[PDB]
This record gives sequence, C-alpha cells and structure tokens, in this order.
Amino acid sequence: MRECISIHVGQAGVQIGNACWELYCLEHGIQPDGQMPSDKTIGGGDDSFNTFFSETGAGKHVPRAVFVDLEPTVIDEVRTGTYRQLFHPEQLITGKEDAANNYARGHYTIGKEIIDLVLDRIRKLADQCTGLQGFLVFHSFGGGTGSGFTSLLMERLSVDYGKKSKLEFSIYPAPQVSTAVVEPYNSILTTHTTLEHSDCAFMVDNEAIYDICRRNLDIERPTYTNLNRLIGQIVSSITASLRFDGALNVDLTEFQTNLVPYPRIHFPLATYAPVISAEKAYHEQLSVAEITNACFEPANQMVKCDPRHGKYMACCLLYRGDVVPKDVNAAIATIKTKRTIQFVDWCPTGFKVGINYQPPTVVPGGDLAKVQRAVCMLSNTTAIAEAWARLDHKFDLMYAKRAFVHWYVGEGMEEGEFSEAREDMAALEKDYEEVGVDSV
Amino acid sequence: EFDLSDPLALQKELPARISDNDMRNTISGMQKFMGEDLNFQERRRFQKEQSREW
Amino acid sequence: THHDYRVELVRAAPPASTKPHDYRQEQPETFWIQRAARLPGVSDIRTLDTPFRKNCSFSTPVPLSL
Amino acid sequence: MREIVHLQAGQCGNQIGAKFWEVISDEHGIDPTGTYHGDSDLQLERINVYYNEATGGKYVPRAVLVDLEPGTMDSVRSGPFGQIFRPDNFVFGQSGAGNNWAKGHYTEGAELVDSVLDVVRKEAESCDCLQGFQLTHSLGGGTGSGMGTLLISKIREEYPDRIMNTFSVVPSPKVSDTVVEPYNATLSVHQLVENTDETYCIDNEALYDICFRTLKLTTPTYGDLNHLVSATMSGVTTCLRFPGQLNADLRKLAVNMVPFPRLHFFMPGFAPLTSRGSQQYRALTVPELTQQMFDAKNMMAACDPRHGRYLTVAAVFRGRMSMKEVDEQMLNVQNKNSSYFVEWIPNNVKTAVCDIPPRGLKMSATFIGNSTAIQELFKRISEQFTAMFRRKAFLHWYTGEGMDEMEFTEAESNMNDLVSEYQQYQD
Amino acid sequence: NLAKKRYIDLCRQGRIFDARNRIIGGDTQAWDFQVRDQKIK
Repeated sequence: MRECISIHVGQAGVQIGNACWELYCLEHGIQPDGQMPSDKTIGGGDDSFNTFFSETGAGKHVPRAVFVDLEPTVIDEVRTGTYRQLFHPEQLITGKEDAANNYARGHYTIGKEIIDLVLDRIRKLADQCTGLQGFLVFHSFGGGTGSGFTSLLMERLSVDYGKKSKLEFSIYPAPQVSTAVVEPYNSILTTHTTLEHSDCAFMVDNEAIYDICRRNLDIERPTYTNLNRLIGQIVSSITASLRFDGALNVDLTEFQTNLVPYPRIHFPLATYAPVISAEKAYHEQLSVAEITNACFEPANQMVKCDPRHGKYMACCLLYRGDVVPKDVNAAIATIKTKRTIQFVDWCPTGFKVGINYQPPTVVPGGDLAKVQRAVCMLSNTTAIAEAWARLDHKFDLMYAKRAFVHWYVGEGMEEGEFSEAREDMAALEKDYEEVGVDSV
Repeated sequence: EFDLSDPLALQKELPARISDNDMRNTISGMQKFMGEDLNFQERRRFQKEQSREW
Repeated sequence: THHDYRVELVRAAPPASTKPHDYRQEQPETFWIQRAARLPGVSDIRTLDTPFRKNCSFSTPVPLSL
Repeated sequence: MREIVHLQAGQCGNQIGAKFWEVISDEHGIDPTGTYHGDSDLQLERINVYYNEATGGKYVPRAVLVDLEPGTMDSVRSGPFGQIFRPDNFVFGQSGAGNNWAKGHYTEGAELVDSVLDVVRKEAESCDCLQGFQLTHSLGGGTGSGMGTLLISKIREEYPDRIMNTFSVVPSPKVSDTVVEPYNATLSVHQLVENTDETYCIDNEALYDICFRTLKLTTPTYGDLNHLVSATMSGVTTCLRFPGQLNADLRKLAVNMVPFPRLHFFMPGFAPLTSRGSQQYRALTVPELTQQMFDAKNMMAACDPRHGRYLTVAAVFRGRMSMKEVDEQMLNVQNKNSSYFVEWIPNNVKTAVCDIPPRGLKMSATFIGNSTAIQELFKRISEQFTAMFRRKAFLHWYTGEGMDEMEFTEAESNMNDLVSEYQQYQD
Repeated sequence: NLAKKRYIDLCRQGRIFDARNRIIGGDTQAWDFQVRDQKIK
C-alpha cells in the first residue's frame, strides 16, 4: 500500500521508461513475460513489488505505468520488443501526428485529443492504489508533447486529485549543446507549470551526464542507453526505502518536509555518488566516508551548475548497502568543517539521512560495477538560479527579432504569454537571491 | 557475614569475563555487548575476495 | 629502461580463489551481511540470496492483505 | 499492587522499550514465549509491577506501544522477544508524520490519540493500586514528540495524583540528523513542564561518548544505546520489585529531588561498566561504584555538572553490601567538593539499598542528579530556534497545519522562563 | 434432489473458501482453447 504511479510523457519519457522498468524487473524477480519464478513455495513474504507492480490471479505482475506519446514510432518498438507481454496494451497511449517542436500544438490543438483518454487510465490506476504516495513525472522540457502537453497534463491533475504529490524528473535543455532551434521558446513557456503544478522538481541536463559517463566510467562515445541507465539508478534509490527494509526509512512525504522551505522554492539537484568502472572498482576502496563526499563535487553534479556559487538550503542523503550509522554520522561532520561547502545563514541543522539495507542491483549488459555501497543526495541550492540565466539570454535574444513566432500564434496561442511567462521567470530568479541573503 | 570482611576476598575472586566463551555473560549482565566485532576481520577479508572476483 | 629494469621469474598469476565467483549474482559480504539476523534494522528473513528485502506481512492491515 | 503502566511512542520509543523488556524478562526468569523458568522465589514475588497474568502461567507485560507509521510494528513483533506482547497493545496509524510536531499534535496525532486512550484506560483501571505511568520517547521526530505530548496532557487531566514519568531523549546538538528538529523540541518543552512529575534527559551524543571512551567497543550500534538506557530504566525501579535494607520507590525519589515544581530535569548514569580488557583488572567494592556514578564522563546527558550546582542527588545501590560503607562514601563526595552543591539544602543526597543484583553480578549502582547545569541544555536549543525562526524558515510546513506564529512566540518565552528560573538558583 | 444439492453446496464451500481464488482468478486452460479456436476461424 505504498504505491506510486509513473507517468512517462514523450520520446524522452518513453525511452527512459524502458530503462527504469528493466531495472525494476531485475531488482525484484519478475521476467519480461511477467511471471515471478520464485513465487512458488515462497510467497507472501515478498511484498516489495507492491509499490510498482500489481498482481493478478495468474501470478502475473503488471506495472503502474502510463506511457504517453503523440507519435506512433516510439511506442511501437516497446509494443513488440522483449517486454511486450509485461505491459498492459491500454497503458501505452499514442496519437497520429506529433506536436512537432511546438508548445502550442501539444497544448492547445493536438494535445486536446489525448487528454480525455489519458486522464481515464490514470483513474483506473489510482482506484486500485489503496494508499498512493504520489505520481512520478518523466518528461522533456524541449519537445512538443514533452512540454506542451505535460503543462496540460499537470493542470488537470491539480483539479483531479487536489494535493497529492506530483514529483517530476525532467530533462532541462543543455546550455551549450542542444538539438533544436525553437528550444528556448518551449523551455521558458513551461516554467509556469513546473512552478505551480509540481511539488518537487529535478532538472538534469544530458550534457552533464555525458561528462560523467565519459570520465567517471570509461564509455567514450556513449548512446542514450547509458544515460537512461543512470537516471534509473536515482529513481530506484529514492524509492528504495518504500520496498526494502531500512535502519532509517524516509518517504516521499518525509523529504518533502525536509527539503523545500517555501512552496515557490522546489528545485533540488540529484547526484549519485559511486559511478565507477569495473576495472577501476579493482583499485578503489568504496567506503562510506569516501562516497559521501563525491556527491558534493562540482564535477559530478548532473545539472550544469556549480554549488560553489550559492548557499545550500537543505540536503537529503540516501545511503544504501553496507553502511553503519556510526560512520554516516562520522563523515557528515567532515563536510561541516570545510568552508568550501557553506550552508545558509538560517539553516543551522541542515541534513536528513536515510539508511537502507538492500544494496543496488547490477544490470547485465550494463556498465557500472557491482558495488556494496552508494549515496544519492538531493541538495537545494541558490546556485541553480544561474541555469535559468543562461537560458534567459537565449529567449530574449531570439525574441527581440520576433523569430519563429508565427509558428505559435497561428495555433490559437495568444501573444501575451511570451511577455508574461518570461516575466514569470523575472521574479523566480529574484526570489532565489533574496532567500539566501544574510540576515539584517 | 565473614565474607564481607575477609582479608583475602580480593584474591579469592573471579573477574566478570575470564574469556569471550564464558557462561555467565548474558544480556542483563552488561559485560557482553552485541556490537563488538570478532568476525570483523574475516568478514572484511572475504568481502575483499568477493570484490576481486566480481 | 626495458632492458635494465625488467623483472622476470616472479611468482606470477593472481592468488587462487578457493571458491567459485561470478560477479553477476554475488553480493559483497559486510558486517551487516555476516551479522544479518542480529541487527537492529533488519526485517523478517524469508528470501534467499539477499536477506535485505522488505517483508511487510506483519504490518499490512487486515482490510488490505493477501 | 504498585503497578507501572508502560507507554512508549515512536521509532525511538519502540526500539528503546523492546530492549528494556529483554532486560526485565531475563531479570525475572521469563523465556521468549513468556513462561517462567527461573530458580529463585524472589523472582516471582513482585512480578505484578510490570507483568500481567495470562492462562497457563504465562506473563504478558503492561506495555502499550504507540506509533504513527506502520513499519516499526513489524520490527518489534518479529524481534527477539516480540512474541511476549499482546497484539492489541500495538497501536499504529497508516501514514506517518515525517519529522513534524504539528502533524503529531493536531493534524494526524489527534485521530490516533483517542484509540490509545481507550487502551491505557483499560490497562490503568486493571491495577489493584496503580503507582504511576512511564513514557519513552524522543524530542526530534513527529510521533515521539507531537502526539507523545498530546498523550501526557490527557493523562494528567485524568489521573492527576498518580506519578507521570518520562525518559526523554532530547535532541542531540552536535550529532544531529534533522534540519527541522529544533521546532519540534522547542514546542514540546512547555508540555513537559506542566504535565510531568519527573523527566530524565538523554542525549545520543553522550551515549556514544560512553561506548567509545568507557567500554572501548569497536562497532557500537543503536542496540548498544538502548542497552544502556534500560540499565537505568531498571535501577530506578529495583526497590519496588526486590527487598532491601533501605527502600525507595519512584515517589520517594521524587519527593526528595524536586524542591520547586518546575525543576524536574535530571541526568542518569550507571556505574559498573568495564571495558573488556580492563574487566579482569578491576574488583567489585563500594568505592569502585561511587567513583563512577559521580564521574562527569559517565553521565547520560551531554552537559557537565561542573558548570553548575547540584540541587539534589540520588543513588540506588544493588547487592549485599554494608550500610556503613554506603553511608560513609556519600559524605565523602560531599566534603571534598563543596562548590558543586547548593548552600540552602544542607544534605543533598538520598540513598537506597536493594539486595538482589543484576544477574551474574555481585554489585551495581545507579544515579539520578538534579542540576543547574541543565539550563545549558535548553539555551543551545533556543539559539538554534530563533536563529532559524527569525527568517521564517521552515514555517510553511507548520503554519499550514492549522497553527499560528504567536504559538511559536509563547514557546519562545515559556521555555525562556525555565532558563531564568533555574538561573536565579545559581545566584 | 437433496444429495445433488448437498454435494453442490459442499463443492461451492470448497471453491469459495479459497480466499485468493475467490476474489481473483480465471480459467487459463479454457482461455488457451478459446484463443486457439479464434485463430483457426
């Protein structure tokens, strides 16, 4: 009764939900045909799958997932791949023409035909969850269905469910290497729905994950699998206290309390510490004090922001494997000695620890070495206000010559949203500077 | 009550834990603790062997 | 440097394993793993190959059970 | 005949009390199932202080376990002695608090308070002459401190003559693991001062400073921090279950400790703890036991009584031991060191001797001390409340539960009275 | 009539007091035959 329904929006959302969900089949016992082979003579004791998987009478487990796309070519690979009996046939929603790198198509014209069907499979997957923690949102800021329709997905979910948790994991655009031109018109105009209609918000950039996977692992020339695989190792470690036993257990409600001071202010940074290769797992001991301080490194963050520019508001550690409470508490005190990490004037306590038991699961065909410890850390920092400042520049640069604007205002999208949802960002960029300034 | 005022009661006495395998060291007698580790070194050694083979 | 500093006739090869090791499905040993039943944070043990899976059979309510 | 109804709340309260019952059940010869398998006769004579009777000669404790999350009931039910508890005594809600005093006090902990008070009123009226209650909780979490003070308020409005006692684990200052804990602890001390008879202060920092310095353990855990809290949870109530040359119950130590009804925060400590290599190098005599009650390192609070004045002092001695040597050594500590003692109380020491030691031991000793060096335990909470509160830091988590900012402002100054009430007796 | 009703109520008791297989289940052996016949058609 610790359920979470995942919602995957877009080709970024779908292809992340192919790599999250082959992790959760191997993490538990479930195969691609749905059966749990260890269910015979050992049953009832393993209630760990109940967060993500749903049982039928035949011993077949069906996920709590909804895959959404506005193009047919992405989900049709999922519909006939290896995992084609794992997913219910009606949980994979597809349109006929995509939103085509355009906010207003996926919001005002083309997304109006799928919101009536998707919002009915959400009701059927939340009328069997007796206690639902909250939804999970996997989308991309830059596409058309990932940005246009998610802003219309979230806006109904405020009304439809009220005050349940709506966590989001997004792909904010990279500040240097992008794969679009109309990218900043989308990413600006969806800030006003990740501001109101999100309860927490995690914004990784795929250029930062390229830096880690080239350097910390040894995959020169990686593809999008090795990026999806690392994102799955964070969503599991956030929810690993909902399924396996822990000395200290922290829930999705419980770090919401301990990370967001004010409800305008919910944008932390995700950093998963031991990402090393199998050859360089031979040469490195991987103790508790040695991975708890690689989270804080400005070369391992998965957003292209440096936390030395700003002040930590709160932090949330998530230890896993063979740790001890005596040593989690021993290496937190080291971080507080150094000036190079500094906390804010009004947060004297600072942290929230969580200690799990079951160590993380290696994936065959994967790349990370099989280790015995890990850390996942979700810190809230004033130095995230630079990442919207390297994209403030590229909206008004293109908008001052009024380029590409006929592709939006001919879709039934009014003109005043450009001058407003940017001046929306002209106060959330000034909100973050004042909530860090030293007291009078 | 001569035993309270023996001149040699300190000689004619036993410590509360002669060795780690002694019978009178229970939970309520707070000489024996659970988190002392004598299996520490062997467990660390087999951890290193397991790491090497992985 | 190759001709001068070369060292041969050494006891070559890594030490023998004395057990079969596969890195795919073998988990490291820990203080926690060797002392698994006598730990304060460990739930009911009813799974093989990993003791640390959550077992919430005692705590689920009688309305909501299997 | 002098029954004690145990209450215990939260993950901290359900993991302290589970080890404490493993201490008592061995002390009275009770198996993991419940049956009596002892040897002496004194083990089965005053067992009704803590144990009821079931059918077939099986004894079940008077413990009511309280929690807001359902995951610390499975930890306790399937532990070492989890089969001795009656399953109706477990109380659990299906959603937690999550480090929040308001959800503990108003929002979530008020729908669960009216089902525990139907349990405790069934266990408190089933005693022939109920001596009092107990509590075990922590001032850092949500259900230990939020609803854990809602319960005490309902008890002392319903059974005012009976004794209410608390073993508070107040939050550790410098090994801390919650940002939002000083809101919980500052809001919870007004409810301690008006509704408790006694209250003990425990810091988990000063339970680590025993296990590193004194016992020289390699890898301590929380199983060896609960192992020490139960050592002094049983020495306070050992003259109620076993006879002695001089008795003292939970009330006689309360009569003799508090001079004014707002000054009841104490500092326990347990004497014969010996490191494993130094075990054979020590002998068990009387001055070996009063050199480690009164040693300032030994105390189970992270505050030092050399900075303040001992208002009164207790001592509980267990064993078969001499009444002259008991009495002459407590005059001895009063006279060498007479600036750590208040002037206006001439004798500051209460003493009690019980005969039946802990199992496998010859002698033992316990302490309870009242200090003006415990107003240094609240000013390190006040400095980290108004540093954080003056910029309205985590306030939206608390005010949106149905509170007001003036409710904070009174809990500033009601705890700041106890800083300055205690201060005028150092003058 | 009476023996038929008594055997029917005993087998009904046996098939309903399996608590899992009452509130959930199906007939996989019949459903394989049905999908085979539909493929043939």
